Amino acid sequence: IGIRLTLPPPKVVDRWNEKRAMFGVYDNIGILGNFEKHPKELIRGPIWLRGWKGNELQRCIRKRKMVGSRMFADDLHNLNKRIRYLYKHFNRHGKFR
Amino acid sequence: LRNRVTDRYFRIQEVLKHARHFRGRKNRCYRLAVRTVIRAFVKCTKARYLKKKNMRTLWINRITAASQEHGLKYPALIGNLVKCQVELNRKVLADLAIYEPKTFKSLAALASRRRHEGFAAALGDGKEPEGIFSRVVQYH
Amino acid sequence: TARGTPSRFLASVLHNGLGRYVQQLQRLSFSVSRDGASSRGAREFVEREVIDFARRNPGVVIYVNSRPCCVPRVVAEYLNGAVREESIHCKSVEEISTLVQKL
Amino acid sequence: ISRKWEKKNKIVYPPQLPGEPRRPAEIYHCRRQIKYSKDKMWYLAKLIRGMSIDQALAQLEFNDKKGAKIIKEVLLEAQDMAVRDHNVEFRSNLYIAESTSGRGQCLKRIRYHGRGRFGIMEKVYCHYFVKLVEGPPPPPEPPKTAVAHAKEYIQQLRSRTIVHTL
Amino acid sequence: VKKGFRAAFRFQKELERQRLLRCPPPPVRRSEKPNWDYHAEIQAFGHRLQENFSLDLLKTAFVNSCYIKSEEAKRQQLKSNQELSEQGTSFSQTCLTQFLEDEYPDMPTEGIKNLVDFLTGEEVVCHVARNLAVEQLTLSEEFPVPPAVLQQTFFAVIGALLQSSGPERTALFIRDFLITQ
Amino acid sequence: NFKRISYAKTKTRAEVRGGGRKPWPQKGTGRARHGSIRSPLWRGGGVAHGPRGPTSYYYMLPMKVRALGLKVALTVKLAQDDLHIMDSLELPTGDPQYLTELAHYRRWGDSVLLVDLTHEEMPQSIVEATSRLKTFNLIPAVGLNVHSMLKHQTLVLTLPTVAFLEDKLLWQDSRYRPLYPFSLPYSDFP
Amino acid sequence: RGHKGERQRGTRPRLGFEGGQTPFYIRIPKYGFNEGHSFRRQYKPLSLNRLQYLIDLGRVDPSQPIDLTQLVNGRGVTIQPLKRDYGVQLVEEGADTFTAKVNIEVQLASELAIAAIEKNGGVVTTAFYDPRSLDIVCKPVPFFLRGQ
Amino acid sequence: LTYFSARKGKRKTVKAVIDRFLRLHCGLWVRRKAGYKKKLWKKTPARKKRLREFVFCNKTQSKLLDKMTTSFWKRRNWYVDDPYQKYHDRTNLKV
RNA sequence: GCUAAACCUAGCCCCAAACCCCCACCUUACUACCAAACCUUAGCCAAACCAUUUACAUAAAGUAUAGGCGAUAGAAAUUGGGCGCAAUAGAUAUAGUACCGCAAGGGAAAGAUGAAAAAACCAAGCAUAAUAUAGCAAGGACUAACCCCUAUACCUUCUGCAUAAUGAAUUAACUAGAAAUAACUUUGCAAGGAGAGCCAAAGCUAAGACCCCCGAAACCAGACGAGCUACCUAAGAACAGCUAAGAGCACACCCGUCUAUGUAGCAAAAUAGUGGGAAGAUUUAUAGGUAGAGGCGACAAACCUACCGAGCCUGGUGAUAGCUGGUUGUCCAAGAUAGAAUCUUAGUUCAACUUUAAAUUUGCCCACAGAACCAAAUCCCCUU
RNA sequence: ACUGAACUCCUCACACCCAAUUGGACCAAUCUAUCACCCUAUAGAAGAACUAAUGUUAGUAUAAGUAACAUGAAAACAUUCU
RNA sequence: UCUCUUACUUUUAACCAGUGAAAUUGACCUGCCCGUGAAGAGGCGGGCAUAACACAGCAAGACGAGAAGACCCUAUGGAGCU
Ligand SMILES: [Mg+2]
Ligand SMILES: [Mg+2]
Ligand SMILES: [Mg+2]
Ligand SMILES: [Mg+2]
Ligand SMILES: [Mg+2]
Ligand SMILES: [Mg+2]
Ligand SMILES: [Mg+2]
Ligand SMILES: [Mg+2]
Ligand SMILES: [Mg+2]
Ligand SMILES: [Mg+2]
Ligand SMILES: [Mg+2]
Ligand SMILES: [Mg+2]
Ligand SMILES: [Mg+2]
Ligand SMILES: [Mg+2]
Ligand SMILES: [Mg+2]
Ligand SMILES: [Mg+2]
Ligand SMILES: [Mg+2]
Ligand SMILES: [Mg+2]
Ligand SMILES: [Mg+2]
Ligand SMILES: [Mg+2]
Ligand SMILES: [Mg+2]
Ligand SMILES: [Mg+2]
Ligand SMILES: [Mg+2]
Ligand SMILES: [Mg+2]
Ligand SMILES: [Mg+2]
Ligand SMILES: [Mg+2]
Ligand SMILES: [Mg+2]
Ligand SMILES: [Mg+2]
Ligand SMILES: [Mg+2]
Ligand SMILES: [Mg+2]
Ligand SMILES: [Mg+2]
Ligand SMILES: [Mg+2]
Ligand SMILES: [Mg+2]
Ligand SMILES: [Mg+2]
Ligand SMILES: [Mg+2]
Ligand SMILES: [Mg+2]
Ligand SMILES: [Mg+2]
Ligand SMILES: [Mg+2]
Ligand SMILES: [Mg+2]
Ligand SMILES: [Mg+2]
Ligand SMILES: [Mg+2]
Ligand SMILES: [Mg+2]
Ligand SMILES: [Mg+2]
Ligand SMILES: [Mg+2]
Repeated sequence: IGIRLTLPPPKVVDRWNEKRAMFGVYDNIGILGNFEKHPKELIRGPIWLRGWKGNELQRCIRKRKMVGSRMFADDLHNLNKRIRYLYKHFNRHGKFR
Repeated sequence: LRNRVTDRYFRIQEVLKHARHFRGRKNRCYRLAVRTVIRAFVKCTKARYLKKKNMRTLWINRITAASQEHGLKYPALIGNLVKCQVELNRKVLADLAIYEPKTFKSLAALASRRRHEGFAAALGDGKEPEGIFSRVVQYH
Repeated sequence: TARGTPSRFLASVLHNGLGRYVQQLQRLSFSVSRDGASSRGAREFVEREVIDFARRNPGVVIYVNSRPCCVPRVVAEYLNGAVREESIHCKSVEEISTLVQKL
Repeated sequence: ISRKWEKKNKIVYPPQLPGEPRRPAEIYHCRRQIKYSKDKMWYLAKLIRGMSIDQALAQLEFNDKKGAKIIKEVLLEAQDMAVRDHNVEFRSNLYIAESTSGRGQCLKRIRYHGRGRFGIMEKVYCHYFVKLVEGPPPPPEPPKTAVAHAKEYIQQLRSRTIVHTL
Repeated sequence: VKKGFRAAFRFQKELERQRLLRCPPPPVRRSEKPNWDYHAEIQAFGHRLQENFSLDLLKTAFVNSCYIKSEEAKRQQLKSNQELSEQGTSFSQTCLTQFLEDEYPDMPTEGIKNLVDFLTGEEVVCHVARNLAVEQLTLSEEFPVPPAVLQQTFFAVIGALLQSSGPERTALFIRDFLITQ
Repeated sequence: NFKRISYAKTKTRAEVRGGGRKPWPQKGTGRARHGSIRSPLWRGGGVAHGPRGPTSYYYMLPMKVRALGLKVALTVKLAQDDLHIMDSLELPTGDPQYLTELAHYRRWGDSVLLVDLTHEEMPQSIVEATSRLKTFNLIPAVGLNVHSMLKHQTLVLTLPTVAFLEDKLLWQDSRYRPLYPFSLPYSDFP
Repeated sequence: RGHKGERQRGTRPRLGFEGGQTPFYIRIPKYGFNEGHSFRRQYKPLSLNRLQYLIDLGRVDPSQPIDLTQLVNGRGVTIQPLKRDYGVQLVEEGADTFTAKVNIEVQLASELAIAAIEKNGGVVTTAFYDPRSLDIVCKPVPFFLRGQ
Repeated sequence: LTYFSARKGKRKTVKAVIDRFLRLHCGLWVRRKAGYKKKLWKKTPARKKRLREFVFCNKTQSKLLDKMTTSFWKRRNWYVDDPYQKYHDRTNLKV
């Protein structure tokens, strides 16, 4: 019977956190900071998608090319198998042509 | 599992509250219940055409039962209550026969007088003056 | 369906039309949040038309409770002791004014 | 797991008024995890389900089944409890009101069949619940006589209405 | 554990309906419940019946005799009902015979007195009183209000209406609520 | 959404451990046809259409739309009576108790966004005051943005900051299309 | 996706496959339409209607010589040296109602667009630029940050 | 075609489209007629003159070749002495 | 009221940073001590077969080139902490353990009190409480459960299924639409747009919105297997009694002719009776050897660890499938049948039909007149 | 002559009976932003919904208390007998 | 062996006591006749029959259970051989 019997402990969310009250600051650091920095230089994450958006094939092509020289040995083989699969899916399968 | 269904209990009880009065496992097991709860709902709307059919067949069988008590057939009563412009329907005529049998004896007397006025006009062909209960009321 | 659901005969409460017509509502009870978008129309019903309503029938005694609820309810209690609690959650002002006149 | 039958012997009713008939004692007792099946216990539990406790101990001393030797151990401990703990004066003034058997937590072993195939053998356990109510046993319901069938038929004729009309 | 709150809240309120379908609570009278104002329900009691009372004299028609005794009992830890209820019982007996001796002149005084004892009995009056919110407004000790006290409270309302708007409006209050039974 | 990088990743049926051979033959037993014990069907198997890799949701609005959004959010705080213009963000004392009472006395709101001109030239009194407050935030003028102007009820600008935005946001109107990005030296831009 | 064919399964043949017959884009003989297309020279056209319009709005300053830099700094023509633009050609469209004493250096120039500038007292010369030399003369400031 | 290449992640173009057809910037594709140099001795001079012609393509043939080529082949091409320069713009359509 | 239910933190995933780690043991590993490594990957698959061929910062650019010039492949100059999972999830992991296999190898399951143990209500399934003429198990009803009247389960597949066609005991949980240019919608700015590269004869930038799941027999690469069995090698052993030599009768032994039992069995090939050989080309214990493009073979295309027309395991591998099955909230709307090509007729492309959005002006029905020489009708056609 | 439909009229109300496909209006639950504060609002997002794959795993049924399974005898439980 | 089968013993059997599987299974409140129908009906049509319930046999039916028919044909699916 997949439904819980006691109602869960209450989710207390501080809306005036440090990360919440100062969220969004310096997203316009270009257009009113004399264009020294782009806002794409403000995003922190992986190296291969710091300022770049693609589908799943274009992400694995970019991950193999940018950071794939220093990837682990069976993480590179799991990535090469994924590009070998997503090539065949996007180019040979599907409804529209 | 990022978001899986947390409220599946209440979707089952939307169906299973209609099945509580069934037999077997149709009242408990959801897979067997939806094939009968759907089928119990289609029969609920297809029997709105059969209630109006089975009530009128009941009214005809209760007018035919009571018109035979005065020697009338059913087409000799309905056919000649129309000709006197007495536009009573089958529901009232079957509820006059049960609850007011003196008034129903007067409607069987009237539908048999108009019937005899229909025969006497038909055997006497050529121009004859009309019957007394055969005179129509015109509206303009 | 009709074989699942109970049934009753067409009646009135105390022969409601014979001598006089007695209004059959006793109470309406509105829970209406002061801050809350779900009771946006319920706040406009109390502001505009609950005073025009409470004069159109002076037998109904109306209680606006105004407590912090997520779902605004209307609790219509009748003369034969029956309680019909309904929700006016996210309804416009024209949709509560017919829901209350139906009650 | 649940053990709600053990807790029914702890309900304390308010002390009675003298303008009220005397409440009979109720004694809930059970044994859990009997190495015997829950539907072989039902034939022994159905047998004693209305009887007085002395007739129940008589009809279980001479039953050949395994569970009759176990119910007779349950009914004797619940009769000893009724004079000790739940204040019944007479041992003989009890009768079985409820006598059922649930299933217990069963174990699973492997039964080998004739080839590489096999089956999953389940070692059955069961519960046995009893309630003794203090008093003489109520008499068994007699078959309704020809007078009582004729009243019900005439009451079914008397109740019919003219249907689908005023 | 399926994460979320809205389905765990609904099941908590479907358990509380089943906890009242397995163990229904005892009935509590209307004045010990939320959303109740005793002065506002009496003015609404008058206008509901399309008739007007003297609202102080209607307030004394609802306070019974057993209530004043058990208001002095809890005071260790108001007029009664009997004066207005005696006028209303005595008038509505002579008002109902005047209604029934005018419509049925052929009936004997045995059969008329057996008709007024039906129309003012505990089976008719306490059925009429429960559907005009008289049990909600009455002040008694024990709940549900016993039919010997609720009949006394109902005729005090007719007794209060006699002093408010005379014997013409009061006979129409007996014609619409007692003769319809 | 442009800052968002979601780190949800699930193992598909090729990265899940094991499941190389057919579990049972294709046609012998009365069981169903299966090719590995790591199918999406199997308990423990791969996900058919789960989230894949770190995903980036980066896109850039045209900068005349990101600047118009700053203009739009400034007319709103002016029309809704939420904008207040100071001459300097200087206080007599650096207590939060004085600044919180001042916002309650002037009927500002619970949340104030104080915007000075330059981050390093901010006065010491407002810095030690707002640093302990949750709903009072100091940003420099470069750190102005639409989201934090909407999260806060009142927006408090200074007179150098007002002239800062008029230089910056009215440059976007009446300007050429670029030849190369404005980080490079033009003749009259910086 | 339809009934169970090759559409619902998702394994349709490539775009241009016509069921097995030789396709439309292969039944047609090869012709040199686009044979040497990346070595053809392109010249972004600049009409005299556009050159006059940039003069009357202060974007192109006619009191100085009009190089190809001053056409690009005033953003009157944008040329890309990759994709094989070899400069700006002068175009005879708008030769009447052209009023400018101007000193212009376009890369190609028709016979009538020269005649409509020399009539008003101007000078037309036709210079040449390499693709390396053109990529400097359009956007010179990313060349001066190159250190060469 | 290759909708997503494995090196870059872009569309490739079918290079058999390029050696056969010419796209005008209005949107028309222009082709030579098949068999225009095959067995010319057994053809009448009227039939030989029909084959020596650049003819346009259908609506669906133009939409199929538009998918088969990228956006590089759909740009303005300001060549010096293009003989098909006058055919790129479309004058005087009423749709 | 039993069975059960519920629970939240073990841990994990993705990134960022920072480059990680006493004794005995290569002989039969866990045993104190004696006379030689380097040698192209292939194939599935794509080409709708297949045989050359087929991918393993930004921008130039999917351009030059390559190519059964065809599927497709493709440069360079130059430019410069969490809108993660929370015990069927997340790692296979409580653990590479238990268990399975000779071995390589495969590979699990699961736990929940409280501050201190030195203190209820809800699945299936049953029971409480077996059943009463009659029929998809209900519905219309009814005073009334049934009696009366009406009603040929669902999914899938199809010309068409109550179909005696498919699937399903049932409950809980898990389990299936991933994206391009072009168009459209909505903004920004506008002969310019865009935060370089690119497009532009109203464009351009940004957003939104369309492309599934399970399943072969196979193929190849590299390991692991000759403790069963086929044959061989080494050095062993066994064969009563009776008649007189790959002799006869006959035990032990080995084999399995025929019958019966057994057929989820005692047994994934046996038991009981009967039978063939049993001093030999015999049977057999032990250790070794030959290995899958092969071994071995008194050829049965037998046997090679229970399935050998080519072992088994891991890898390529989420092989491929025009073939079957499956494809999960609600409501409304429009919506059916000319054909042609095709190693193609179980499929696809184009047309036709259908759908949406847009622009415009005619569409359908039709009257005279008219449409060829060697029947019914149609075509054309203003009015209406 | 009467009977007889979902046809047609009547009282009220109307977007509310086709496969594949296509267009449209809504939406459960989850997380995030900000609200809300007995369970919600407007948006952003996505592992976002199962009466069916001889589906996977766990529980429990049915067949079924069925098929099948076991201990030579007496006794002083020393022993003896078959 | 049969004409032509019969008797007895043992195992099984059936009953009592203990232990206790399996394939199977849409739901079943599970009749017969003739007709119909995807062309052989417990279920539809017209009739006929009909209190409810075990236990033992039987094998005519449930196109009985088992094993995604090996026959045949199809696949621009495989493989062995020459
Ligand atoms: Mg079992
Ligand atoms: Mg694998
Ligand atoms: Mg099966
Ligand atoms: Mg398989
Ligand atoms: Mg997993
Ligand atoms: Mg696992
Ligand atoms: Mg061909
Ligand atoms: Mg191929
Ligand atoms: Mg294919
Ligand atoms: Mg380079
Ligand atoms: Mg796990
Ligand atoms: Mg249950
Ligand atoms: Mg029937
Ligand atoms: Mg049919
Ligand atoms: Mg079937
Ligand atoms: Mg099939
Ligand atoms: Mg089946
Ligand atoms: Mg050997
Ligand atoms: Mg011999
Ligand atoms: Mg011999
Ligand atoms: Mg041999
Ligand atoms: Mg041979
Ligand atoms: Mg052979
Ligand atoms: Mg596949
Ligand atoms: Mg329609
Ligand atoms: Mg085919
Ligand atoms: Mg016409
Ligand atoms: Mg009709
Ligand atoms: Mg309509
Ligand atoms: Mg939402
Ligand atoms: Mg899903
Ligand atoms: Mg489910
Ligand atoms: Mg299933
Ligand atoms: Mg059983
Ligand atoms: Mg049996
Ligand atoms: Mg047996
Ligand atoms: Mg038997
Ligand atoms: Mg037994
Ligand atoms: Mg089973
Ligand atoms: Mg038949
Ligand atoms: Mg039987
Ligand atoms: Mg059947
Ligand atoms: Mg074919
Ligand atoms: Mg082939």
